[PDB]
Amino acid sequence: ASNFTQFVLVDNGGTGDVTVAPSNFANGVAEWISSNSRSQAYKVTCSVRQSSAQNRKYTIKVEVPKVATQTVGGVELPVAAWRSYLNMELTIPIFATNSDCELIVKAMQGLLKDGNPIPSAIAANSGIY
Amino acid sequence: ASNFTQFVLVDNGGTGDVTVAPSNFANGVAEWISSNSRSQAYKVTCSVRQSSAQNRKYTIKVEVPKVATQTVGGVELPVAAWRSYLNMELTIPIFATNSDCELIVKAMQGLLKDGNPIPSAIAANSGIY
Amino acid sequence: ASNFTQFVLVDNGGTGDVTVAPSNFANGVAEWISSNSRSQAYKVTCSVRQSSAQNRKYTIKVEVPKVATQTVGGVELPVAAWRSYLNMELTIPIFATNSDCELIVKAMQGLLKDGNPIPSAIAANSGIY
Amino acid sequence: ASNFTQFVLVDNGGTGDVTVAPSNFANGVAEWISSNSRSQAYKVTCSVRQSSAQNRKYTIKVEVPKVATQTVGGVELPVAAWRSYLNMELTIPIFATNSDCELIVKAMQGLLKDGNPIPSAIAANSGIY
Amino acid sequence: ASNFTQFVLVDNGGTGDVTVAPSNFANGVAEWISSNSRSQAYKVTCSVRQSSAQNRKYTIKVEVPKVATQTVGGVELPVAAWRSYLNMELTIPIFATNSDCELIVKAMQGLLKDGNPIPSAIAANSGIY
Amino acid sequence: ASNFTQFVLVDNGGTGDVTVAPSNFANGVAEWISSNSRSQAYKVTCSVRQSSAQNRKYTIKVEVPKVATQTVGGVELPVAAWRSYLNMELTIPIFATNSDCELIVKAMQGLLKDGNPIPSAIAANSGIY
RNA sequence: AUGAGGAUGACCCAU
RNA sequence: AUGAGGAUGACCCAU
RNA sequence: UGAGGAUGACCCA
RNA sequence: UGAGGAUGACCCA
Repeated sequence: ASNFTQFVLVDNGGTGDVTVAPSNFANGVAEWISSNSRSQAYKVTCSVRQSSAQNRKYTIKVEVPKVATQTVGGVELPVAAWRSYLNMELTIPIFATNSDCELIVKAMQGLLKDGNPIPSAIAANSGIY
Repeated sequence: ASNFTQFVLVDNGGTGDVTVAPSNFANGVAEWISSNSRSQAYKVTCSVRQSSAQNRKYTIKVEVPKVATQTVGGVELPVAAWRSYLNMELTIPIFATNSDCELIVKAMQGLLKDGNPIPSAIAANSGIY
Repeated sequence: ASNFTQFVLVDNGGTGDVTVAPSNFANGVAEWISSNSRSQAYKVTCSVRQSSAQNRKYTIKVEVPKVATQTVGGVELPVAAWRSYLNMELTIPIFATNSDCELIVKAMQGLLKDGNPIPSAIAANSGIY
Repeated sequence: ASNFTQFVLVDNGGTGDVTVAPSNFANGVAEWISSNSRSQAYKVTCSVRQSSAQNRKYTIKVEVPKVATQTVGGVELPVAAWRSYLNMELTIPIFATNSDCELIVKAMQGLLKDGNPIPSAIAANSGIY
Repeated sequence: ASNFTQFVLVDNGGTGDVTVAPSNFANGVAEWISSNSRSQAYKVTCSVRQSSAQNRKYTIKVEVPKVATQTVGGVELPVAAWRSYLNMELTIPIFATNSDCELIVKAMQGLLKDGNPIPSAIAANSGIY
Repeated sequence: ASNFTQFVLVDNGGTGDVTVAPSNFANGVAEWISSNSRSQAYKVTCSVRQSSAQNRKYTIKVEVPKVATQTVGGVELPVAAWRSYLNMELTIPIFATNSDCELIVKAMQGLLKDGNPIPSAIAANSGIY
């Protein structure tokens, strides 16, 4: 089941959706980027490895561009001022079955669901209170 | 207001749903745990820090346990066979507006949506190909 | 949600009630103080820590002041003639479920219920006999 | 007259109530134990001493056991899987009158009354937040 | 009386008012920010501590954005050129009663009232003369 | 003009109003005191300095006294039981226009307005919760 | 320069 | 600060 | 650990 | 004294 296909990263109900597509596969690290310059693109990378004898580990990185007052195709410096970096590390014991793993995916989905604490804090430039 | 509220971490259609509640805010680290013995509980922690002069960093951690009943010293104890750990760090520039942050939240949601590449690989115990 | 709120420490019918309110939550130590002169105020502090691999430990402290006025050089100040110090430590293994914890709390409330041995000895400047 | 009597430590309606009864009063230390196996019993001890010239100090201790059966070599014994330990010290100046003492007792009962911050945190395996 | 609620920081008679709302409570330090990027937001933080045996101390910090020629949602450097920092430290002796403290609040209100020397000097980019 | 004028520091409706007047400008520090013995007077000081190449810093200090009559050496002297100290530093960039500065003054006024969070906490001898 | 550093208060301390 | 560094998990390691 | 003291988030064996 | 540990009337600084 080849899963290295393009998908919708940011969904705005069909209109203004951000699609990210396969762009690199060097070293088993899969990469997806949006149709932009690499300085203003949405980037996603993913890889898996046996971190130790007892665990496997997925490393997922996401890069999101600052859009407000952005100049499409322009040179915007400093780079650090225009990009956000998401860095995810998922450690799963080798005993985890397919079912166990489905549960783990759901926990991640639940964590970021709309209206829940964490995503609400992030979207409002806040912390917890 | 107050975003420090309980929420559903694992959704199984209102039955066997893993719901998590606020349990501690000591040292600026917001904590949530499920109704279980501290040894078998799901745990979620969050904290925001001004990592740099121009950055803010969210550090989020989730612990998914595999519940079991061990028999140490010929006695039964509620324990965890093993634990899966999710570790994410999100660095956001201070110049990001609320709408810029909403864009990051949506990207994270789209990333883990059912059927998309990454959650599919994780749930099937495989890599991206 | 939040339990770091104001509450009635001493209940005297509805009036003369001593209420203690949040004042500080620095370094994992929550603190409650009663209104007016800090010098004549009631104080309550609380904290929890993983005392060891299997134990979590609560450290609770209460201070009951003896309100008085100090005159010196014809200058009077609101002070506490003296203070009574309550100091308790509660150790709970990580295997304790919410039910086990509820039982522990009932034990503490029973220990101090009116008419029982200990609260009666204390209330009468006495010991056991 | 005597306050070294039996009393209800844990109140569960009228049945399932945990009663603790006198067992020993050696060396100024009063001790109460619940019926049946000493190994699975609840324990409460109390003592008072002149800690200094101006202070008298009460030292109270409670033990809540986790009842369980231990099997070894096919030989089972009634034991406590683990124990929760309550430990409190109350210091009271010799100037405190019976009224002052009654106030101190109300403070302790208020601190642990249902719904209040501390008994709620404990009952839920939580801290303050 | 939960006082950690939103309030109007800059009042322009209903039209164009700047409201600041709860955004963080890490370490007992309360934080309020306006609905902006954190680089252009109005920020307010407050905390209290026992500075010494004789005093308590409120530390209040306010950050005000430079608005003239501002680009909403834009990246404006250097940060020091676009922000003003207010740093307040209020030391109150433990003997101060609620009344004493009300007087202290009034002194602060009087200090900054319209038409008075200090606020007039500040609003006109002047000193005293 | 000349903004160095007397003003009402504490307003109690034209009766018992603490009014403060110009008393010294030595060393670039504007001083105001109330009509009292220098030992029992309210004191307000202000000074502006070009703290940096691109900053100006206002340093404001207010002293609220608790008046009393001490009897040193068997003689009566007008003195202060204790003093409360307000210490504020305001750093404003040189690029701030007059309208930018008016915005800072309004923020400080809104901050201390009756009924708002901070002045409420201070007047009640509590923290923010 | 920075400190939710301290003060008796136009001073002191740490970096 | 950086690591498709590790973990028993608000900790540890390398640079 | 302490039926160790305390001017109580400190101190002693 | 200790928001020091405990197999809780013991033990550590």
